[PDB]
Amino acid sequence: LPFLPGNSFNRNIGKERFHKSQHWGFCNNVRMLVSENKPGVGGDLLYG
Amino acid sequence: MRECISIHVGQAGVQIGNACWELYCLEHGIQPDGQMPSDKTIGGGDDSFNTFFSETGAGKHVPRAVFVDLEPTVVDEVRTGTYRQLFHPEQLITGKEDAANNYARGHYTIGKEIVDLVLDRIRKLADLCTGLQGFLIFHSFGGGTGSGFASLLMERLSVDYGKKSKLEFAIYPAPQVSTAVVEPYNSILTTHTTLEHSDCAFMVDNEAIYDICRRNLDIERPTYTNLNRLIGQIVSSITASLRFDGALNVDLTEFQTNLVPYPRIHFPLATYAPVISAEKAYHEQLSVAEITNACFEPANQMVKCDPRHGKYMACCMLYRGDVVPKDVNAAIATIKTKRTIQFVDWCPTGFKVGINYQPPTVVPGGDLAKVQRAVCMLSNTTAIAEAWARLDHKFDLMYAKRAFVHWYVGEGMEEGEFSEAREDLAALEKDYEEVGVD
Amino acid sequence: MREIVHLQAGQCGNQIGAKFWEVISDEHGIDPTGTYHGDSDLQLERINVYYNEATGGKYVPRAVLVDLEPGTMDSVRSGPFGQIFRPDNFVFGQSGAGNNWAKGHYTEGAELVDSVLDVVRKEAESCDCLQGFQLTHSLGGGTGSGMGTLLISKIREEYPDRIMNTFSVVPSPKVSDTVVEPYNATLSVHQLVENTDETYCIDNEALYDICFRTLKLTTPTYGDLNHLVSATMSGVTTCLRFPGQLNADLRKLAVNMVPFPRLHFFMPGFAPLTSRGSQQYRALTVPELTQQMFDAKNMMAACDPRHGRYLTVAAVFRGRMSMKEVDEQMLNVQNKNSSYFVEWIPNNVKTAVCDIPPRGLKMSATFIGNSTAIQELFKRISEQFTAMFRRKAFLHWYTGEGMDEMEFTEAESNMNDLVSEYQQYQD
Amino acid sequence: MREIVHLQAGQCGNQIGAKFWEVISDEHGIDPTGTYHGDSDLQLERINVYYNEATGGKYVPRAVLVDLEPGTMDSVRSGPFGQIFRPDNFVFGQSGAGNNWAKGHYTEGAELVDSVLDVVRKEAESCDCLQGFQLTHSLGGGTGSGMGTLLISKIREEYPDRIMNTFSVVPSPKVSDTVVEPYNATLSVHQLVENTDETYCIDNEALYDICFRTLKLTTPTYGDLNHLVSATMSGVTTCLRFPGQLNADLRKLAVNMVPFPRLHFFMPGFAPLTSRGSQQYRALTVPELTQQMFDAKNMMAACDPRHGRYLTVAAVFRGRMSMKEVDEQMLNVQNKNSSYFVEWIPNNVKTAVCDIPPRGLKMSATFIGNSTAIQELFKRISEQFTAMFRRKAFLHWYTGEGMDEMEFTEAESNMNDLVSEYQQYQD
Amino acid sequence: NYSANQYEKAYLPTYLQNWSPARPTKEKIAAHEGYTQIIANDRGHLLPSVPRSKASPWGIPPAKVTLTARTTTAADNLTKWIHKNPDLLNACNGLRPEISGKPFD
Amino acid sequence: GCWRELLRECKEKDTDKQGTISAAEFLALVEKFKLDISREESQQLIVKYDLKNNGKFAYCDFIQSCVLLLKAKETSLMRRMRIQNADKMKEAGMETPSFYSALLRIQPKIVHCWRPMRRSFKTYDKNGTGLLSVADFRKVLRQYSINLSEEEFFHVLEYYDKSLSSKISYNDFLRAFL
Amino acid sequence: EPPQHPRYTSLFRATIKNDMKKFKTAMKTMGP
Ligand SMILES: Nc1nc2c(ncn2[C@@H]2O[C@H](COP(=O)(O)OP(=O)(O)OP(=O)(O)O)[C@@H](O)[C@H]2O)c(=O)[nH]1
Ligand SMILES: Nc1nc2c(ncn2[C@@H]2O[C@H](COP(=O)(O)OP(=O)(O)OP(=O)(O)O)[C@@H](O)[C@H]2O)c(=O)[nH]1
Ligand SMILES: Nc1nc2c(ncn2[C@@H]2O[C@H](COP(=O)(O)OP(=O)(O)OP(=O)(O)O)[C@@H](O)[C@H]2O)c(=O)[nH]1
Repeated sequence: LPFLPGNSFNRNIGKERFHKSQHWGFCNNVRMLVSENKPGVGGDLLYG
Repeated sequence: MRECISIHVGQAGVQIGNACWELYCLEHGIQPDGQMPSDKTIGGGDDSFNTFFSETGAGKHVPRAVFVDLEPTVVDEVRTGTYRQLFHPEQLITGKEDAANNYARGHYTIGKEIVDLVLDRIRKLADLCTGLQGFLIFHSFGGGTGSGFASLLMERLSVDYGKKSKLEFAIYPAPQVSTAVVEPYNSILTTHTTLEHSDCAFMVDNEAIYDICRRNLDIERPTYTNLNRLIGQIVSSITASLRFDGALNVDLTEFQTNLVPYPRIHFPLATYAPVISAEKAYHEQLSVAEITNACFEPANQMVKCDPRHGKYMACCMLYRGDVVPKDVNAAIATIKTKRTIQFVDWCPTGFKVGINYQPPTVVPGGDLAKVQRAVCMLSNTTAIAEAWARLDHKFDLMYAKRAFVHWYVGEGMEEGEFSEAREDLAALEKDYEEVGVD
Repeated sequence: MREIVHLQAGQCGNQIGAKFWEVISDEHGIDPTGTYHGDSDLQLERINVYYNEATGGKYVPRAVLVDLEPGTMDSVRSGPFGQIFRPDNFVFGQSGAGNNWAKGHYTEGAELVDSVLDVVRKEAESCDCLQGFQLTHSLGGGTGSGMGTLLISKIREEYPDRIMNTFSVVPSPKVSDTVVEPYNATLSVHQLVENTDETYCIDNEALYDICFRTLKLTTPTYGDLNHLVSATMSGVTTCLRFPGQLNADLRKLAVNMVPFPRLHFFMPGFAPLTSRGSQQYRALTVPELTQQMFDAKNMMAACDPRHGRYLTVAAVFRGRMSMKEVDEQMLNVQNKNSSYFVEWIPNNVKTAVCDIPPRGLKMSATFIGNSTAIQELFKRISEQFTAMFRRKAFLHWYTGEGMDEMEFTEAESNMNDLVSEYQQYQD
Repeated sequence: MREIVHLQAGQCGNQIGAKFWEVISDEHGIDPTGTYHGDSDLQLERINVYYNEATGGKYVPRAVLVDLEPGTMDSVRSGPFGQIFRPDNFVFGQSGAGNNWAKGHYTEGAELVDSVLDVVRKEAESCDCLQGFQLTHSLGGGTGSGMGTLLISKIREEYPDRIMNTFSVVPSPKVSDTVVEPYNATLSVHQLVENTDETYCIDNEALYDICFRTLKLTTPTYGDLNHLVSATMSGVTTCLRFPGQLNADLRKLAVNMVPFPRLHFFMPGFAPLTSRGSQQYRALTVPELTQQMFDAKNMMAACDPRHGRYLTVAAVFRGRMSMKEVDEQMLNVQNKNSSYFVEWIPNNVKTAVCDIPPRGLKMSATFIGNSTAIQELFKRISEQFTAMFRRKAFLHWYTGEGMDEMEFTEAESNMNDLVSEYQQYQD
Repeated sequence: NYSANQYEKAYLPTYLQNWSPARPTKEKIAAHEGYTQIIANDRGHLLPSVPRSKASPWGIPPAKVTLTARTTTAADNLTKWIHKNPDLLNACNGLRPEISGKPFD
Repeated sequence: GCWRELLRECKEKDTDKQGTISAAEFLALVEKFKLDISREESQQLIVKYDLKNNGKFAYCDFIQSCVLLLKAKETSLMRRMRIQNADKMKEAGMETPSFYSALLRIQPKIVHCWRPMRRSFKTYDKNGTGLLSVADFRKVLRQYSINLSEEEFFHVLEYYDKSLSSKISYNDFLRAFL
Repeated sequence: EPPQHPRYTSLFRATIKNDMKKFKTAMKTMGP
């Protein structure tokens, strides 16, 4: 199936881990993204 | 970032705080030692705990709460407990002398020389933190040490820090049960002192906590452990928005701005619908519709109030678990059509929905149910003035015969402060009437 | 050549853009990594309307994300196409909104407008010549109203010669969640009518009804709601990027769409929404398209002008059609629907056809409407203020922010105007 | 081209259209799946009179189903040809009726007439030029009487230019099961005579006797009764779909049928009905066809016109017949009973011959009759109304709905006016 | 507390299973001119001048019947036997039944 | 015509400023058009307006006081009521609608499109803070077809100004007609 | 002063103005 409207079928199966991290932050007195290595929702791997 | 600090004043307010922290470590899998397994979550203190615990390079999750008490008995006991290695020794403030249920004894006699030490703690906690949305004040109006000592500290933290929120949680006095006849004295004393500073004060009553215990949980003989388990779940639910995300995320600032209509009165009531026995959950089914009725069923409110005698202003529901927008919006539409639900006409809208994907879990050796769909119901209605109205005639009779005054005038007060609080209260009821007059 | 730079505002727009931008990339066939897979020359040529070039065949989106809450932007960064979005373009603040219009309009906006203006002008100088700008936010959105009303004002003097497209969603009339949500609306729309030239009005209840009416699938995701509006907003942009004998400029459109200056609010219309069996139970023909295009159910914005009458109508057709079926169906819909339109203007039909079909369906279309159905909207909006400003509920905050009751009074007097304007012109 | 859109009304018509349409599908040779099997050409061109085109050679029926009780449709939908019927065309209500006419005419129809009107005008615009509409319903059928009387009152002003065919079954004279059934009848007929242009009259007791007479199969299914009658409307519609020198238009027929406006009620007549052994004991000859065609036992509608006289007669002949045999047989019957006709008009015979025989038999015919045999019908009910409106039994319900006796007083003399009329012209 | 527009089928007791009609609603308003002044101070305290519903709300024999044909004397009593009960005529979910019937001769 | 006809009723009569219109002959206007004023009220009017500017009835105040003049505020948004107090308090040229007959001319223009002229003022970057340059006020007036003469200008300067140039606030101008 | 040319009614006002309005069955059709 293509990505057409109504064809979006979410992965709604058992999802018990839902932890969130803080990919971005502030530090010192400027603002940036905190250390790149970060798991996602429930420990998700990033892109590559 | 997104973090807050908890305070537990009074030996009544300490054991409930321990249970909350005991609850908190389970959902994070905190070992009692203070360290995780070989799994990697430690660092400079940045993960789900970063809002709750301080697990620095030392590797020990440090709870962001300060326990203050005036008697060494119970406070040392937790220092000899199971998680005491987690806790900071002099964060667990102790005292050597009590206030003897006297508001002013804790407010004047001992409180002066201890708050400065406490003021050292908060600033040394203030420097390390970053986001500091607000505070979690756990106390009790009829506090032998909770009442008086909290009043001074909340004053001092208000004047130096007035740019951030402060969340108050106290056991409401039992309407028909009195373990102390002086408890009303300081209770009105506490209320009048806190009216001009406090942001959001939430009350609870143990009698109804026991009432629900044998109603659906079917325990004729529960314990504080169960009682603290329920309230610890309650504060856990409200902190899920902090600790998780959901379909939409909300913050205490949104709560305060939207819950309180007008100044002074900031006294909402909490309710949690999926309170059911394990077996009753076993062969039955849960969905938004029925839990919405149960949380709106008048006997499920934890305070001795009839909503049919009052009228609604604020209503807030926090759906933690597996829910969808379709049924809930359809469901809440039904209540808007309901006739018994008598909101004040000033607000066509008085509902605040929070959706959280995470199903609440069970605690080992616990008594709760298997919650997939959860909702914590925070609401404010006009049916509350009866409790204060119960207090004043309770208060006025003993004041008329000035019972126990010789203690208070004996150790350094006069009737002026006791005089002022009553018209402060008398203002409340007529204001409560005038606001009830739509 | 002429380009468009986008602004992502408010948390809805964070969800809106994420779905909208993945649609564009997947429509044009760029992989999530960014290495375009050359399959269509026309999309290869007309990528410069919206994207610039990075090294190694990377088509950097010319959109700007602004927010205050990291978790939303952390999530979308972890979303399917956060990698194609720029931390350079990730601008946000160190503050919590409180869903407060005034804080994001006077307090928090002051120290962030400087940087965001730098970001856009850097993007503005990066490109050659813009048509204008399009804006995704909500009118009932707590901070999106706060930022946008500030930004639109600043852009007005900055570039008063461009298109200030605004895309906002009308919150649910029956159910508002936020109780100060109305207050935010009149605060915003007061400046919006002053500053905007185009405004899309969208409501979620119709979206639930349409998912009810044609999606058939009971429980959707809000992303699917984003997914359909992203399709609609893409259709109006297909004109610009795609060939075919259709004139694409929004100014081309707006001058044919706007008879008088105060007309900024418009309703959309879309093409086949199909059910499980009707995919093979539909004879795909322009007449039954034209029927479905003009359906009291097919609308999604506010409600049927069945209450009122029709001022201006413009329909864009995307696929392999011909000038005659649109003409005769226009004649059909003319003879069938003639006097419902205002006798003020006859033949106010505006038709364009995009010969390039979408990827997945062939005979498709989009409709944009300006009829006399917005009265009920700000009529609906009217009462609660007169109800809640009757007793200034939840007002001590805004006075604490430094606001006055007076500012509301011109805002409502401004809308009290537009009620008569919509009334007097049509009635 | 001229086409027809069908209407399913009442739970009786729920059987009919299913049986009515399946015969047509089998007649035209469409499989239950819906893929036409090209075997006869003439059915291939002339299917568009009733059907539209669906993708993959599928012929969508142009009929509209409406009811209240969900169990009926599910059985129909689960029928052998429920698949060919459209979920879009499935319009219905969220209520049970209680078999109450006023509820189905004032209470429940309120929120459904809007929807059904949209569906039909969607179908009406889906087609170019209609001859009119035909309706399957009952006069003694509660929900059908409530719904149909509403729509026939409506479908007149929008389309006062089309054929408003009505197909209604008369309940059993001896017993009506439903006791409020006459109350439903008197209300329905009052509007019916005002609104309709054609009305078929059908009774089940005759069908029961016919089973005893020629079917001889003791225990039939009520579907067989539906299958028997479906042949009757099929034959009158074979005129339109099939070639052959016969003029087919029902208006062409009706003008030859209706001498005066209030003549809406007509009786049918069908051709060879053959018993167990007589299939090869019968020499299929137009004489014995004409003999059996004009038999008082072959009469099936209400009762024997032997009691009265004959106003107008029309027989359509389906098969390989010719100008001659229909002529002298018409001459034979004219000479047979010349006095049984009315001296008002001579040569009241109207003949049409369809050269295309049915699939299953070669020699066939269909007769429609208008005689003076309806007096006994409304005379019979007349005493019932006088007896039961004598002291208003079971009336508190209708006053609860809002009814009052003035509507009964107005309706009754309308029928009484027709009694004098039907009497006066012939007697 | 208003009724919505157009799509007026998605919110009815058809889903509520309501057996006492919720509340009368409408879609209409006279164009309200008015500065919408404030007549409260900090509490919804009406300025003593401005009027309100002055303490009107502050905080079995009745049944749905058609008189139909039951002896008038009994029928006359029933009407009184329905009414004169403001404890079931005024407020608190609505408390008001209906009535019908027709007289005698 | 509570504004137009009553204005036109006086414009039929012709005399000089102070001699507005004879009370006896203003009663001749009463017979020319019967007035909603009660008979007892009718008698005071001929003597409650002859007290100023000769025994001649003062339509100068009367006509405008009834409809044109409203020197107060309202509960119900008299088409704007912006809050403003700049030009009215000083008012060296105190209200004199005979001297200020331009008010009789301009109300027709403002009853037409008061809101666009109400809009027009703030469109000149007024900042919503008060007054706006007089010459800018001059050009806004004529540009919206409100042609006002130099002698009429001199008057409104006396009315909406006391000491020096000033910048005549928008609503402070508006509420005169509004 | 140029007098506006008397608008010549080569039908129009009579027909084509009324012909546009006459072949119109609107105010009716999608639904009330
Ligand atoms: N917050 C809280 N209250 C409790 C608990 N158990 C009982 N209570 C009630 O809370 C009240 C305790 O107040 P206080 O006695 O003044 O507590 P205190 O000020 O810390 O000083 P003490 O006299 O030493 O207890 C009692 O009267 C009980 O009714 C509990 O576990 N937590
Ligand atoms: N993202 C998102 N927004 C929603 C959804 N449903 C309703 N909304 C509303 O859409 C509005 C637009 O979001 P934003 O413009 O980002 O809001 P904001 O100004 O940042 O502040 P808030 O409105 O308080 O959230 C929000 O206010 C929500 O109330 C949803 O499912 N997703
Ligand atoms: N479907 C069906 N209908 C039958 C059958 N036998 C008799 N009928 C009659 O057909 C009549 C017409 O059906 P409808 O017009 O749909 O009736 P209704 O409006 O649903 O209400 P009722 O007539 O009370 O059933 C009914 O009143 C039945 O009495 C049968 O075997 N099948």
